[PDB]
Amino acid sequence: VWKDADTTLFCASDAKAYETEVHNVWATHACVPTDPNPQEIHLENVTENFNMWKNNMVEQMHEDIISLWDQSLQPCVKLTGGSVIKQACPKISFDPIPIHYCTPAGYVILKCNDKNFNGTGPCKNVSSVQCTHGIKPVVSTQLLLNGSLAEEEIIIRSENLTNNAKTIIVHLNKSVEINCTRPSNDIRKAYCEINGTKWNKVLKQVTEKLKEHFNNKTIIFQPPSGGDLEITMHTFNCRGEFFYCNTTQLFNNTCIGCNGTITLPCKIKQIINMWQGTGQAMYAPPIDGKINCVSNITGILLTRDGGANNTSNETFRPGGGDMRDNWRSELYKYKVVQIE
Ligand SMILES: CN1CCN(C(=O)N2CCC[C@H](C(=O)Nc3ccc(Cl)c(F)c3)C2)CC1
Ligand SMILES: *[C@@H]1O[C@H](CO)[C@@H](O)[C@H](O)[C@H]1NC(C)=O
Ligand SMILES: *[C@@H]1O[C@H](CO)[C@@H](O)[C@H](O)[C@H]1NC(C)=O
Ligand SMILES: *[C@@H]1O[C@H](CO)[C@@H](O)[C@H](O)[C@H]1NC(C)=O
Ligand SMILES: *[C@@H]1O[C@H](CO)[C@@H](O)[C@H](O)[C@H]1NC(C)=O
Ligand SMILES: *[C@@H]1O[C@H](CO)[C@@H](O)[C@H](O)[C@H]1NC(C)=O
Ligand SMILES: *[C@@H]1O[C@H](CO)[C@@H](O)[C@H](O)[C@H]1NC(C)=O
Ligand SMILES: *[C@@H]1O[C@H](CO)[C@@H](O)[C@H](O)[C@H]1NC(C)=O
Ligand SMILES: *[C@@H]1O[C@H](CO)[C@@H](O)[C@H](O)[C@H]1NC(C)=O
Ligand SMILES: *[C@@H]1O[C@H](CO)[C@@H](O)[C@H](O)[C@H]1NC(C)=O
Ligand SMILES: *[C@@H]1O[C@H](CO)[C@@H](O)[C@H](O)[C@H]1NC(C)=O
Ligand SMILES: *[C@@H]1O[C@H](CO)[C@@H](O)[C@H](O)[C@H]1NC(C)=O
Ligand SMILES: *[C@@H]1O[C@H](CO)[C@@H](O)[C@H](O)[C@H]1NC(C)=O
Ligand SMILES: [Cl-]
Ligand SMILES: [Cl-]
Ligand SMILES: [Cl-]
Repeated sequence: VWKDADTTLFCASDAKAYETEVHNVWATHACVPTDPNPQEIHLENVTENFNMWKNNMVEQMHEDIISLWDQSLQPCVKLTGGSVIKQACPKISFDPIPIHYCTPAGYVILKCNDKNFNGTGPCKNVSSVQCTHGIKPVVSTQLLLNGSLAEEEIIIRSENLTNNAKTIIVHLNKSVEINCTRPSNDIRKAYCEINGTKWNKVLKQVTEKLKEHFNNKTIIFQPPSGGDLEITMHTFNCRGEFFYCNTTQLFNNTCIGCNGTITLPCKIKQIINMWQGTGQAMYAPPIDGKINCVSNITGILLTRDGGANNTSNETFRPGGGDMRDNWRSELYKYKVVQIE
């Protein structure tokens, strides 16, 4: 017996001692070691309701990642609303590791094992756990990288598909590799390579799944309509450097003579509109040498256009900005309950 409840969670890592990587340091002092014997209990003939868009676990992970970045990626200057906070900005080692989220004594986490679960409503194959799985806290926009995959069909996640202000999260069932490099000695010029055949097959599957959700209206893809740069381009952190990569060849190279390698131009930016809170951070120029990260695109952040009620189309643009949807894309299958 149990009921929905919220409590202070704790985290669990496989952080290594002596390793200077920032996630390792943070998790070494802020998390416990992984449960070496983690036990799950299937609950026979139990249906439990979940809401991924209203889940306090999301906000707690968010607060954790804010604190991590606050202690690790210190910008040279931070213009944080009139304030000019100055400090050192040594180049650090940066590579996210999996974090587990665990309930204290008296509470438990319920986890949905429905292979079709969209994050909202009833779940029929429920199990009980003490900790989530290892979730890498990957900050990104437009594309979710290095996450899990849907176990069968592509899942569409939204708090309300008919409300165009509510973000759509696409959960892919087959990752697509994005391979990004800034070559060794424009020091801020970089680029990302993606397989065109794989990308366009995945995007065609995505449009047809979307067609299932919008009475077979024609699904159109377009790039963002205004933003700060962090939203209009695919923005991520690779080895401590902030990459901004133009993706109109992803959402506007129709191919729905193009089955080859897509190259997206990129810039490493020093001034950044932060995601942790409104304000500006200025870091230092990129490190010397080859800067490379090979990531899996495992989900997409989308926003549907409004005012197409009286049209036969629905146009979607890549989105992002609020990283709680990033954590939501992995925490969707979890919810905390107080055990009575
Ligand atoms: C709610 N809360 C308020 C303040 N916020 C904001 O004002 N934003 C507007 C400008 C862009 C912001 C962003 O996403 N920055 C970013 C920076 C680095 C990386 Cl690697 C990245 F992937 C993304 C979103 C955040 C949301
Ligand atoms: C429900 O999910 C659990 C967890 O993996 C597993 O036993 C199986 O996939 C499902 N059980 C049944 C009886 O289908
Ligand atoms: C990328 O995807 C492949 C296949 O889906 C998977 O085996 C691999 O673990 C993924 N890479 C990372 C870094 O998660
Ligand atoms: C992914 O899901 C789609 C459904 O939209 C399905 O047609 C496709 O076969 C799936 N791909 C894989 C690799 O399972
Ligand atoms: C998710 O599934 C529930 C129950 O099947 C349904 O009510 C809800 O509309 C679905 N959400 C989406 C976005 O498809
Ligand atoms: C979803 O959005 C539509 C459009 O604004 C609204 O009519 C509907 O009430 C919303 N659903 C819920 C559950 O609030
Ligand atoms: C990624 O891109 C670089 C530069 O084109 C290339 O050397 C490398 O082989 C590519 N693939 C991987 C897996 O790094
Ligand atoms: C992209 O994936 C397809 C299979 O979907 C494969 O035939 C092709 O070789 C891949 N691209 C490259 C550059 O190898
Ligand atoms: C969508 O189109 C398919 C064609 O494969 C058709 O069978 C189905 O009835 C249509 N459904 C809606 C909701 O438009
Ligand atoms: C991305 O590149 C295209 C040219 O291919 C350009 O029209 C567009 O303005 C670029 N995006 C941004 C945000 O500048
Ligand atoms: C892509 O959309 C942009 C608007 O951001 C526009 O500049 C361009 O014409 C479109 N691409 C193609 C290939 O038409
Ligand atoms: C994604 O995971 C790979 C494998 O560990 C890593 O090399 C890459 O840097 C990661 N990408 C990001 C953006 O963290
Ligand atoms: C568009 O239609 C949906 C329901 O089909 C409704 O909830 C929404 O308010 C409408 N928007 C406008 C601007 O008429
Ligand atoms: Cl423990
Ligand atoms: Cl404890
Ligand atoms: Cl933007």
